[PDB]
Amino acid sequence: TTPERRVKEILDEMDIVYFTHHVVEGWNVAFYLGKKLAIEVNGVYWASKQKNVNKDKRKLSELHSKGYRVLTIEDDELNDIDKVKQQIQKFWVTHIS
Amino acid sequence: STTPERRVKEILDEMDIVYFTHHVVEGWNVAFYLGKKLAIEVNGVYWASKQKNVNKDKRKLSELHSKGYRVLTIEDDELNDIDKVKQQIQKFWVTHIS
Repeated sequence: TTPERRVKEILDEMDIVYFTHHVVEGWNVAFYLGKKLAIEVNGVYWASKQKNVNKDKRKLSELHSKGYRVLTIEDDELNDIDKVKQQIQKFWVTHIS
Repeated sequence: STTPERRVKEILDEMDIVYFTHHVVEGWNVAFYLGKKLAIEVNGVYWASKQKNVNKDKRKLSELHSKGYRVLTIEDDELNDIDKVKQQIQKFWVTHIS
């Protein structure tokens, strides 16, 4: 139904464990996979989305500066799950291994 | 800047309400399960990845109800007026949990 729900289902299929809506360095991420690996879900727009480019930008720069690798999945990309699974795959394999 | 589910979570945290996230009750997946057969769902008119299938929503609610479950559905757009969603959740909680 929701982007997060869809990402969760992919993670379960790949048998990947995670903390949901987990706080890291004062920031919120959709899924935390450990070893400073996080997945975020975003999109150009949704009804209750309050735009803030500077905040979103700062968030990534701080996390990255602290050793975090963040994979941001766009809600549109979900209509092509085969590509999303690929992004999650590469992300997990190249960073956890 | 935050997903609808994230925004609902923050509300629950503020009200000091505990939950299972993306929980499955009677074969149906809910965004937040609060126990005592209480759940909160997050939906909306339509978004980027949403596939319209009301025949699964009309079924979900009707079946859960007969099993004793009570589901509060929050539309993504409702979050723009956060106070309205807080009072819904507050009343929902007090109603079935008193």
